[PDB]
Amino acid sequence: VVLAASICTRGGKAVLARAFHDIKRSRVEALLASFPKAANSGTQHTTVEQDNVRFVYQPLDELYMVLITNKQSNILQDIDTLHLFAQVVTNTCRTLEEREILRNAYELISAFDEIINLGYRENLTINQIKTFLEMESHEERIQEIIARNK
Amino acid sequence: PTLQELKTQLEKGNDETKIETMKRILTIMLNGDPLHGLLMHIIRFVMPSKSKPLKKLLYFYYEICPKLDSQGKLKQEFILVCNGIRNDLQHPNEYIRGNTLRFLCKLREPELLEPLLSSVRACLEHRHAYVRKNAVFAVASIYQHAPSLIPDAADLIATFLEGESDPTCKRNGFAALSSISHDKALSYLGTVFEGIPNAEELLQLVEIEFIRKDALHNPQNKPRYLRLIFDLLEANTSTVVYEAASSLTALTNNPVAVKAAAGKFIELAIKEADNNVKLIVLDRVDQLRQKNEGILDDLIMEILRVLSSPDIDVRRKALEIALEMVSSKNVEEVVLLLKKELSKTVEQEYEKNSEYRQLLIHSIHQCAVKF
Repeated sequence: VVLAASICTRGGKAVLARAFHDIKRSRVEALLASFPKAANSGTQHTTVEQDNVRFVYQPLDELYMVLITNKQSNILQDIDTLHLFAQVVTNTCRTLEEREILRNAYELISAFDEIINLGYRENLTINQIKTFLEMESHEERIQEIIARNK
Repeated sequence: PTLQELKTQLEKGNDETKIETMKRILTIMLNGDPLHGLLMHIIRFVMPSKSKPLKKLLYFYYEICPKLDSQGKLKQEFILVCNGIRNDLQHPNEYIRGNTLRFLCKLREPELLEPLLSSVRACLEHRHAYVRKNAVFAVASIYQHAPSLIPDAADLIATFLEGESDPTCKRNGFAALSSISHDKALSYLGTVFEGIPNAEELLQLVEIEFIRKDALHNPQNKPRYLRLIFDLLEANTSTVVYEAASSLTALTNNPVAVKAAAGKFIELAIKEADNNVKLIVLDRVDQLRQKNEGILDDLIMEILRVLSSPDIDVRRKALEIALEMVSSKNVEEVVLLLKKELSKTVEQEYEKNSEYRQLLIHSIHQCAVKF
């Protein structure tokens, strides 16, 4: 499962961090701090194991998009999640500069929460995610009209 | 200090401006300083707002603000917060309910959860799958962190599960049930066991997850699990096939099973476009090979099929694994393939293939030395 997601610097500093499951954010920030030494080696280009976790990650311009997972997590699925997260970030921020990500931070976290709840993922398209975030509800619109009715 | 300025922003703001204030408040807090005198301002000028975007910032603040005073007792303001949450748990907007339910999965203070329980329980029977999928996780979460609040949670979820039609709610339901009640998840699994091969991917994944758990607690079900797992080697998604092959080796040292899982891994290395995935499953093949010397030698020509990936790292890994399986029985068949690859690097993409071509010449030279 995906314990947490982070966009972070190549030096191990979180630009944003979102814990989904069984992990405090402070613990996330500590894992990321030790992350760059595992990643900068040509060990693998996508995954490194450190502590009792695995980092699934890709470059995001000069940043890193990073999922933290337990070591038994389905890695094929987690690479697909990572791509989906990366696609969200690019579609949401005008640029992939740190400052611009920071501008869209809380929007980015709300989107991440549409994808992962408690570590598990939904097979959502970017369109469904955009739709969820819009929060347009027929019931809500219909209830206020039933309201003004009475 | 800066608190005052914030406080003034909440007092005089509108929805649009308060959204920017709440964003500053959040950033300030996460980065270090908790703004203590703010709670009551947020309750007064943010919570009664109707702006959905602002409401999400509110719950983000609820996640991080301190709940307890100096004497380890819940702050009084959160009585007012609970009326707010209980209203959001009853909102016409399905999304608000879903977002509020996600939040409750993070709440730990029983004194906050207790006045919300009836509303949460009601959400299990909402018409909208967006609400149901979040409520069943909420219920399992309350029970994990505060069992006395809902001692019948395992029964609730079981019931939720028996009538559920939404695949995402079915997946969440089974995950939630098994996280709090092995036995009742087991019974549920038994009723659906014959249809697992045509279950949806997500549910298939957690069903496999659970089967590994029960194979250890109840080893008498392990053969029926093994047969089912073999069948899942032919699943339609690559995630499930990967999950079935990882589990099958985890349950038995049997060479038939090992070779079978190996072959599925090799099929993935061939089928999947992502070269990092190719490298990952190749290392699964490699490790099986180390722990079972001999068992996979029949798959050597399938390994070599991976060489039709244009990536030099994929090509290098495939050749290493293959060379560690070259025996007298197959060396000539292997060298003929290598040469045929070598010939193709002269005709196709001569420049890009320079590194690969040298690697082929080297591997062919290896085969000569080994014999």
